[PDB]
Amino acid sequence: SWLTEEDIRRWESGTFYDSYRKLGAHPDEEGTWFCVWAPHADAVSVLGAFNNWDPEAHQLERYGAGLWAGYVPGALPGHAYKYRIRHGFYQADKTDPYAFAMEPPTGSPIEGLASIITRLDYTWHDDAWMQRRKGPASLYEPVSIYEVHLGSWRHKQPGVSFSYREIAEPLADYVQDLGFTHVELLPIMEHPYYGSWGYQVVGYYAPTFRYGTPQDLMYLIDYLHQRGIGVILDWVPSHFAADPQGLVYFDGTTLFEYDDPRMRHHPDWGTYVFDYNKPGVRNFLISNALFWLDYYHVDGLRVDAVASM
Amino acid sequence: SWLTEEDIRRWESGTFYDSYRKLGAHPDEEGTWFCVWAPHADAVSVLGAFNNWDPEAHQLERYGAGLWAGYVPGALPGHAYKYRIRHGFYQADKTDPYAFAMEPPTGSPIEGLASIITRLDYTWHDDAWMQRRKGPASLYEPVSIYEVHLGSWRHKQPGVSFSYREIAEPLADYVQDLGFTHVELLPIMEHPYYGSWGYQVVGYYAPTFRYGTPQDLMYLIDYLHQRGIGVILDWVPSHFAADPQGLVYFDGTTLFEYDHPDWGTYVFDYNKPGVRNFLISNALFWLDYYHVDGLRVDAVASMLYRRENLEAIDFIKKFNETVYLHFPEAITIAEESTAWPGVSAPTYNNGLGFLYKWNMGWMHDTLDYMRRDPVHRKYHHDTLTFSLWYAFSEHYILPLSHDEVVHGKGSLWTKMPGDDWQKAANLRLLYGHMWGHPGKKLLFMGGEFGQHHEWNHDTQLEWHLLDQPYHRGIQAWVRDLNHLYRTHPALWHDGPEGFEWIDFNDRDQSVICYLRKHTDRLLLFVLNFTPVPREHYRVGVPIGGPWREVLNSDAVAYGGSGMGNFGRVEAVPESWHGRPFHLELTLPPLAILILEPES
Amino acid sequence: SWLTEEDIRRWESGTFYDSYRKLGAHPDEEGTWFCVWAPHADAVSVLGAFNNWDPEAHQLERYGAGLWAGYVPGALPGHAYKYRIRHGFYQADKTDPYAFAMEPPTGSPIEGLASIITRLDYTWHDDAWMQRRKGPASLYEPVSIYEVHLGSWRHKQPGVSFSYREIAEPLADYVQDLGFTHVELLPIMEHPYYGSWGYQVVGYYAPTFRYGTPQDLMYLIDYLHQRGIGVILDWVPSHFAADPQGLVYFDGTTLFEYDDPWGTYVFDYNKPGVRNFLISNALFWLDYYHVDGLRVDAVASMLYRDIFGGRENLEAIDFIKKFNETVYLHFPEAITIAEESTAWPGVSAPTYNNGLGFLYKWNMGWMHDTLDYMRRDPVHRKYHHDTLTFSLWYAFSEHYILPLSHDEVVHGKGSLWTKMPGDDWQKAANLRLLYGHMWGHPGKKLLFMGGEFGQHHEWNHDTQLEWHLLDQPYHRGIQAWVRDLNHLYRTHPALWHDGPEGFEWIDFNDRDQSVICYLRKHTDRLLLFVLNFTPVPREHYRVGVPIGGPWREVLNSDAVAYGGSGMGNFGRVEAVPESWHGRPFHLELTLPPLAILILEPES
Repeated sequence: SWLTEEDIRRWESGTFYDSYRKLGAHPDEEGTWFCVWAPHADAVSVLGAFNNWDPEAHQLERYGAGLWAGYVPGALPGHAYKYRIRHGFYQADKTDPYAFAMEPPTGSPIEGLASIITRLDYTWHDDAWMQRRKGPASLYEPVSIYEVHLGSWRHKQPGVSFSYREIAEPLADYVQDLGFTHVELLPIMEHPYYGSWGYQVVGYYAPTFRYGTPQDLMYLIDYLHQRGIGVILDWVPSHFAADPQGLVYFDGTTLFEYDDPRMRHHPDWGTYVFDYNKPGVRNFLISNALFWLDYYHVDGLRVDAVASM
Repeated sequence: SWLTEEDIRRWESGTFYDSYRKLGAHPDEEGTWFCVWAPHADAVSVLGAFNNWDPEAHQLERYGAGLWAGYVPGALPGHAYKYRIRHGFYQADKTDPYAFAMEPPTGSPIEGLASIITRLDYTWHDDAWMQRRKGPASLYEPVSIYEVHLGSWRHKQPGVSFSYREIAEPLADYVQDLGFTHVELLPIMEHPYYGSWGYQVVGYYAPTFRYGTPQDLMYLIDYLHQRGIGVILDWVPSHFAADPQGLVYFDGTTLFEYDHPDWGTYVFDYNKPGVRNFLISNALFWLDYYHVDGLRVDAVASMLYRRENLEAIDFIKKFNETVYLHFPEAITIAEESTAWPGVSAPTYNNGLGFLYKWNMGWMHDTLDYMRRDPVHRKYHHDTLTFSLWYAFSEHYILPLSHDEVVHGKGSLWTKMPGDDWQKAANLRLLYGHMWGHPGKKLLFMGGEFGQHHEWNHDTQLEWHLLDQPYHRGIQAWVRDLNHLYRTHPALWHDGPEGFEWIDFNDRDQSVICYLRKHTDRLLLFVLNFTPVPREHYRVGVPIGGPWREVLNSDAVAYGGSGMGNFGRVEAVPESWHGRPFHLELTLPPLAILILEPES
Repeated sequence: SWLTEEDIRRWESGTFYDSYRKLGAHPDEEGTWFCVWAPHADAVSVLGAFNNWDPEAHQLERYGAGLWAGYVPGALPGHAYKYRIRHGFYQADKTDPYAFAMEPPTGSPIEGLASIITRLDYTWHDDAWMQRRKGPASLYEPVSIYEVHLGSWRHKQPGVSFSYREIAEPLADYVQDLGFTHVELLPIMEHPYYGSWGYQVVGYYAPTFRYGTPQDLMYLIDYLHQRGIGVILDWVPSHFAADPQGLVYFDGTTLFEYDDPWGTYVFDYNKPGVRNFLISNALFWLDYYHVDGLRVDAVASMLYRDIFGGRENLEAIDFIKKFNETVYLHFPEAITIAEESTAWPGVSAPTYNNGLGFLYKWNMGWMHDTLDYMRRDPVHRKYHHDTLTFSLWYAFSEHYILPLSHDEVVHGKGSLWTKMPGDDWQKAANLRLLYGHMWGHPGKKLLFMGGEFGQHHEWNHDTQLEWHLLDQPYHRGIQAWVRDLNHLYRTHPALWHDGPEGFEWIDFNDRDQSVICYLRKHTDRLLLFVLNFTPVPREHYRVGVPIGGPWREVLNSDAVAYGGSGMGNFGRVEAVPESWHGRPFHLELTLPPLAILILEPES
């Protein structure tokens, strides 16, 4: 089927560090595969325009390790979707944690972000950079980082930020003029509150809609590499965003958060800390680090508030 | 000699349509000339600071045709002035009917409104727009009117409106992004009671003080023109305000009054040539001194009757005849709530001579149909379909005015049935059908977000709703509809030839399919008036080949479910709806699909 | 039709100032529209790779008076194209006069230049600069212009110029550090001969290929604008290059040339079509390239020609007047500059006062006088004192830009440094003084590349400037002096107003010691200029002043930071309430050798 016996084995182990290969929404020209992890759910279904948002059209099937999978014919890229999970008496609509792009259907400044079927295909031209790129050896090389918030840096018009593409040439030109080696971008992962600056993350696998599509961001990184600039991403494994449809109480129970009531209390965040005991949480988080370095050719990851961890 | 002898001869004729050149107060650097019409006066005097408000200081001299005139040295612009007319035993102070500006001395319009001597000198920069205005030629061009009350539109702070100038850039900014073609302004002529919305008029020749000076208004129109937007002014020749110092009993007797049940004794006596000068000159005054592109006459039926009033009918006919003579590219629009024929027809064919008529019949049928639940719309299908029997009787403008969103009638949003999604869906569907239906488009402010509340003039529109999804989607839908309108000429021709039925007998499923045509171009409109998606719904079409989906109301960008054909629709050569080829489509819930052949 | 009946009506009227919108090659998704002006042509055809160079494949159809128009499917952006015009028995291949980009097929320009189908789409980020630019208001603002030849300025590799893009960041960094307000570019329009410097123009609507694509130049101007620098383009309406291929005898007969018998390369301003193309090109550069200014050279050659017996070419004078009127109507904040070497009155005057309508005129009289004065040796400067003082008499007849340009640093006239007399220290001192008086003298400022460090060598277009000279101290000091001059210029408004208002003489009668004192004043603010034009230091030299009290030394040419002896007045001088030079107070100062002193009352 969608999940091989090796795939369920690694997920139970906590070793599935490429899990995006199978989790989230994976488009096929005829239809899209859906795979979501919700072990304490009695029912899970995919909802979208592709089935008149009817919950009983496509109920994913329970496989092993609490993993759910299902195929939907007619689900196509750019279609919006949502998971409908039933926990006994109660049901709730939830977003995809492995969403590869999220978008407000509304267009509104304050809006729900909806997971959208996405194709991540992109042909890279940053050959020279990655073959000569140096990580740990940079200890003996000059590293000068220009830290950036993409929306705040420059405005194309009052109150309007630059696209991933539109910023590419201006930002690369500016950084070269001042001679910085890398740019550090404040978290670009999808976040509900623009005022959070990205530290409240809902879509860890999805670049934020505000600056464009995924390919726009891949292009931005590609362009910066050809210009000889490195891209360091801010990554937030310490805590996830509090949004009701998000990672909070995913299967109707604690999943990403600590099962224990007491060791949930936390001074920095609380309730919204990742339970690193769980192999599934370890899968989700460690795969995400590799996901960005792989699919987005990122040069570095910077973790904040490690003391909180 | 202040007045030409031709002027007095023209005044007696009722042919003085430039009468504002001589009547009222006209400033000179040394002093102001005063001219007022008061035939049954024994004397008329000007009172002001320039003579300690003394009635014997400056007594005008009576000229021909009850025209009084006099010169006052030291009477200056911005000064308040007043006429004292003596009718035998009694004398009274009156305002200038031809006043070009008024302001409240107390500070409150309801206490005192005072005529102020004004200079109308203004240098225009709207040269380019007026060399290209259309109007009579606009019958075959898109006319999309944004109806506006300036005080109610936007506020700088609670209870404080924008100046004429301050509004210019925001309204011009908003109207352009929307794609609207004109702004129709609820009456700007000076009025005492703000709650009147301006329909009780005291100063026909004066723009209201509330928003600034007269030039401030000319700048606003000048500005909008440069931005390519037209200005329609609501005009009230039917009745004047009941203000004792106003037009009522001006010379001590009936003068502007008849020597209507709606406004008895406030009706203009269209028999008198003096009344006819005052009214028609004022119409031209706005087209001349303020470059206004169009004038809208309300409650025309109140003039036509009392059974028909021929005084008024000849007046309306001469009004329209005069306007197009002096301004060949102006536009006059009429609202007439009876089935009076030939409102939009030329006087030479026994018409009233208007260019446009509000299709109030359509509005009633349309609103009544959509007030109904989709479950029940089955039983009222004819109310929807039959609008097209009466849709070409006149040159019409489809109308959704302020009169429909007041007095407990409910906002357009409030009128639509069901939960919020269906309410938003219904309004997006309603507008789609209105944009497809033959006739120009008029939407009153706030309808573009589908605002919850009835129009409350004492406040500013609920712009905060533009943050929420459902209302922002409707604003996007209206903008996009307006884009389709201007881009495609199939909608420009509201003639019988322009419209062809595709199917009208699906009563059970409450669907309508129709075609809107000009020559090569076709636009196909398919409407699902029930919250049920329809699949394998075939619709006959004239042409075979690839068809595109130009617009879908149910797009998620508008707040829709998102069921769609999304373009790439290929015609199948199987006869449907008595047509050679058919389209097999998905009908979204409470939505409109607009499709054209691919090119 | 490609051409509206209004489009033909305005071309015949000479009112088609948008003609670039319709003439030339205009790309469409499946094909390019072609439009040519050829009134005396019997046939016109478009030839290209898109038709195997077939003359009968796409013959143009006349759409109006002298205009030919036609569409070619399959001609796409980046294709090279050609016009084949038939004059009876003879036909010839021609370039597009309205070509938006040209490229040499041989690889060398001088052997051949060909038209390229081009799309001019560009996304700009200079909105903020656009609203900011003063334009006419600039007369009351500081205008410092750095004159540049893009190919000659810096080379990435020996003999290889910088691209439009490659130059952007170095030039922008360079221009800000020295404080110039605009860059004036020698004609970038496509030209066959590099040695012409661009002044023999074949492609008026095409930026030269030598530095890249059209969008590359658009990027450069955009880049400079974001950095707050304006771009003035050199424009050549006086004459056109001699190319058998381009412009000359377009129809096989005279077209841009005069029908009546740089002679024969002069534009016929009588023809409505000629003014159309010329004034549209002016608007074209301001429209599509956001150019801030246009500078017209050799204006006198236009004004004159050598019953009527009139040397003034009245055609051209109306073209110039209608040129200037049109620019400011469509671009109220543009800047137009003219160099006219005759004493034609009111070059800088508005048309409605019978002026030529330029905003600025080059003060070439000043440049000549000043330079002639400063080549003379200080021993002899006594005897030529009037040449220095007399410049002010004519300093106010026009809104003027003091100008030092390539024209004066070529053809055996010698570098500015080379021009100055004496040994190396004195040469640096003399050049520091020249710039000092030039910035103090009323009028806007223009300086050509290499003058800012005092380059030894004459400007060579085949070479890059001697930037290695920036290692020598005197050259670095001259660059710093100019930097400091522009900073004072930008900050002290007493220098912004070049009218008779802003200038007052303090003393002009010291002929033996060759010293001049003058004042620059806007409203309350005043700046004092004392100039020692002799290498002999002056001690206890008194200079009358209007205000008493402490006076500050704002700039000293002789400061060591500039490479000078370091003689000076140590910051504060106290004014003595004793009369001098008809003034209530006076400052008793020390005048350093060959140095300019700028002094301010203390605030």
